[PDB]
Amino acid sequence: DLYSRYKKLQQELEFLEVQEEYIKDEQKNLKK
Amino acid sequence: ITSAAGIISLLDEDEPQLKEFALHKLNAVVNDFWAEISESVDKIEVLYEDEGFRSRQFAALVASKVFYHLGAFEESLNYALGAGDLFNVNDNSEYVETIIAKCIDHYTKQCVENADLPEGEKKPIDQRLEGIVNKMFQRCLDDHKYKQAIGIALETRRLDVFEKTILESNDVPGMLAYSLKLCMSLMQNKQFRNKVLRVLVKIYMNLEKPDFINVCQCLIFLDDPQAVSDILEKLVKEDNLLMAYQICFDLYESASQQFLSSVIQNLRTDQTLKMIKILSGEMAIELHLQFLIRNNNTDLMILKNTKDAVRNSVCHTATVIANSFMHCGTTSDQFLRDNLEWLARATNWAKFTATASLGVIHKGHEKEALQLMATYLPSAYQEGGGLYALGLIHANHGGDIIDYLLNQLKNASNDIVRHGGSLGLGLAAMGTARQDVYDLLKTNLYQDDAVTGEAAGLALGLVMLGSKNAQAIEDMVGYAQETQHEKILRGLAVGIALVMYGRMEEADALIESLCRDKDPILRRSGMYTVAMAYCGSGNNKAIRRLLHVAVSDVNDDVRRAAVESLGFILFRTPEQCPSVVSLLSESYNPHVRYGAAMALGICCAGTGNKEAINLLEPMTNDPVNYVRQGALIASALIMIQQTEITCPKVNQFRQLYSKVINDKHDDVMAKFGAILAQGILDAGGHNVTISLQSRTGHTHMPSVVGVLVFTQFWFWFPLSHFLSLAYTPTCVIGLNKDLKMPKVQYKSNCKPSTFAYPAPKVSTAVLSITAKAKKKEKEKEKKEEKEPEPNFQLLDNPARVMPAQLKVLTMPETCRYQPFKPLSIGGIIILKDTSEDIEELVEP
Amino acid sequence: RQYYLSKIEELQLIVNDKSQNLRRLQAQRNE
Repeated sequence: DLYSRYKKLQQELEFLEVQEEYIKDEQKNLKK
Repeated sequence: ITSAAGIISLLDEDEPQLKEFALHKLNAVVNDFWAEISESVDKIEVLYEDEGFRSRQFAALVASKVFYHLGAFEESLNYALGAGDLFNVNDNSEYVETIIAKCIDHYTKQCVENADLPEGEKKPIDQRLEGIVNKMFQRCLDDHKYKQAIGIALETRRLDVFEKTILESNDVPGMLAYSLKLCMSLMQNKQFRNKVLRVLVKIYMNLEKPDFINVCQCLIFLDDPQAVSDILEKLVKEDNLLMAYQICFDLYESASQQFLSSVIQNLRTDQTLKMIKILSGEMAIELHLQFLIRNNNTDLMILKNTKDAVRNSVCHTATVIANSFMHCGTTSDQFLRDNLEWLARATNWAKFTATASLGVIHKGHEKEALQLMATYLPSAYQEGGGLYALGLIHANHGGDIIDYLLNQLKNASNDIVRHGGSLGLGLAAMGTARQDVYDLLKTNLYQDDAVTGEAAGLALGLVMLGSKNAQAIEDMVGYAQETQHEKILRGLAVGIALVMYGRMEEADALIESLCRDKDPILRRSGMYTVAMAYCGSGNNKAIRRLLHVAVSDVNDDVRRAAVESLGFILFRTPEQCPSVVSLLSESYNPHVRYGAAMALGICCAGTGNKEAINLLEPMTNDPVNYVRQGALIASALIMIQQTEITCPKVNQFRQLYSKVINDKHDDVMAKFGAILAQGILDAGGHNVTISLQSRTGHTHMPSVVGVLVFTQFWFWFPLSHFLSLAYTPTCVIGLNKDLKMPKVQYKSNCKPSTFAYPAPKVSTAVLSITAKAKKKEKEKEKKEEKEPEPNFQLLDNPARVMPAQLKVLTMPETCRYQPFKPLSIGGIIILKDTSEDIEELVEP
Repeated sequence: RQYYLSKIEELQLIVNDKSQNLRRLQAQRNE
């Protein structure tokens, strides 16, 4: 429960970080 | 009123008793006076630094309180640990709460660091922090539910406290089961996961009535063939039988080929013969073939309509492969036999694809296939297709067919027959890693004959699948860097990718070497390698690498592969996966769009996520062609095995497939997709499902390999048959004894009819006169004048149960026999036989 | 328990802000 919630939130945060990095890189490439 | 802080003056004197009193008063009123108490700081610091003070513990406590109020957590925790007993044991106040939380965070960081480097170099852990964490563990154990304690233990390694909580009062082993699942699907350290599995296998064995199914699942995860072999031999010696049969079936369903061979050898060194047969895959394949053949019921009218909508040989080979898909494992070649002039109208590689489809249609046919192929398919392309189809029949279950195909390929005609033989042999010896097969494939690849090398690369990859062979990788990468014939590079790409399946950390250097490589084909090789190795576990490192390559890389095929590997890397968590491709499916380059569509298709391989379908819906009208093809194929993969009730877009997507196939001005590439989509939808007479995951959570190697090879159909049409491997039957077979399939009729909780197998001059107005005439004719005429729906849908033994409807399955409690393993998961389930008078044997 | 609550709430705030930022960047990239 609580531990599963904590680790799922950690995984979601990491996935959001990777998504943000991807979006930033693609924005730079689209500007080019 | 206590509106001043002159106590520091008492702290400044020389008499130790006065200092102790000042410290006591400060701690008594430190909750409000941090603002000025902090500046003194060093005055109380010297009190702890000096070892001659009587009450250094109280000085440490007051310093920790002051620093916590000031906000400096690191020194506050340091000084709280410095103080003893009264420092934090009170475990009552908010300050205690915050200090303990920070202490647990620091301890977990230290534990992860120590586990990373535990070979004597681990940094020492202060006994004070260890004591505080142990006290927290004891409190969370003896206070309330122990799940939080189980989580903290897993966080901080500390498998000892974890083992204890599981074996403590623990209430029920439902918590041991909760721990089994959490480590199974919510962990990322392979060594730590293996240690947790060791603990959970020991706890399982020590139970009064051991959970053999779960212990064997843990053993298969942990790669311990000797333990499983000993367990099986002891269970047979203990005279259990039924549990042994169910355990063997689950092992075959989830375990790998090398694991099964090791178990077989351990057992070899009556009942043992039956167990050996069951593990080897004979009984399971026969049961699956019986289920597929008996319930095989395909809507042949759809394929007839597709046949009368094809004038382009592309859509011909596509129709052949779609027929193969929708008759997969059904041993029903009605379309092929009925339309013989149409089938022979395709020449060249289309004939190779037709032969491969004919062979695959008899998937799992096993014994009869050897001469059935000869009778059916006795031309170079014809023989090559016959070999490839024969290899497809023995998918992952080669046996003597491996030796026969080796002999055939050795006596090859330096011809595409070599390509077919290499593909078939690679399919047959999937993961066997036999040295002789590898040597023959190496010789064929070194022949350097374009198509021959194209097949040889994939054959080498399959033969050494997940084997991590340094010599094999060396030879394959050297060839890839040393040869022309880009097609051979295309084959070697997936060869290298598959040679690293399941490791996800072991090498981690082939990935870098291939990604940095100049040749685009080798970059695609490296990215397929990351996809296969990191399969399942959504390691954010591999995901970020693939996404960065897709954003940045120059070659477009490499971007396609990078975007497409996301499905293989995230199929275990389908919910998040549609988010990453939310707008990656709207990049200006069509290749990334097709890659995103295929990533959605592979990702939600068997689940009608209903978000992937939404994303694909607008992509199905993309101006580009291959994007439409890929989107339709991915949608077909997602919507396999789905009725209107489950997902309300199935009928719309089928109508769209029909319109695109019948539409004449649509591109052949979009239609090759629509035909493949129909084939995927109707695969196996609506019995086989695409499930990269196994029922027990393991990663299904055949399914992942087949999906990868199929997605690698942008380069070679005949490779589409490899998606046949990914079809896993959706059935619950009533196997009670070794060869008894008793006619136990088990019901469901949704209408069987309601959810399941779907489908089977204007008269001129003339208002001047016509309205009055109509009214007059009306006058002349006047003068002339489910509720009891079978929601308890009954089913037979090989009753096709959709993977979604598995949970709503109803136990045969009213029936005479009841299941041994819980009948909430599919596959073959052993039924505990009740009192005598057992009858109703079905064996068609 | 309360330690889990604090960690989960911090992560939830971070994830909410990050998800909104992701949506904003997604719209910018769409434009």
